[PDB]
Amino acid sequence: MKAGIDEAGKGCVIGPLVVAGVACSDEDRLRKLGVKDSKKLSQGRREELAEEIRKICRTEVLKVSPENLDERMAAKTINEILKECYAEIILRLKPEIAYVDSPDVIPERLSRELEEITGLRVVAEHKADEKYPLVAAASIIAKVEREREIERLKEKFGDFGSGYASDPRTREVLKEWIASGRIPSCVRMRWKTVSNLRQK
Repeated sequence: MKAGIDEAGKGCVIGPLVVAGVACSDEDRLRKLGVKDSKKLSQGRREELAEEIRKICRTEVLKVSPENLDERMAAKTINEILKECYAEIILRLKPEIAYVDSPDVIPERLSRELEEITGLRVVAEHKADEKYPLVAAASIIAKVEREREIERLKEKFGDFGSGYASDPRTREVLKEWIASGRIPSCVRMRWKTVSNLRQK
């Protein structure tokens, strides 16, 4: 079959990196679920859509915790760590051709390095979920998995916002946490935002 791979949370300061792959025997059946315009859906509707996808397609999810992200980022960039996860998922699914989202606008390099690593056919593109149903589906699975984790974390540490440096709420909560000198484990320490916040 063919497969789509994508991720959720690459740019967050809080929470895990989630990478998912989706492989379907009936791509038309996948399209009927409306994966193409899944972006307008709510967290609840998207979660239901994720379940429908798992019912008709093989799915593989990989999660990297903040702790592990911090460990690996000493020797690698986040994008390379992503490529690592991508190849792992592609190797689980062993598809005929794998379509993957490219962090960089220019995809050629990632495609090469991935084909080199996997020894499989790989087509990468920036914002691939907006061009390939399989990728749109993989994107949905990753987001839902990420959100489930985020919600789990909020029950424990309170509402820290979305987890991205954008959210005013996230930055505010992030500042007090650092100030207290007792930062929750879900915060990515090797993240620029955090570094800068601590430096001052």
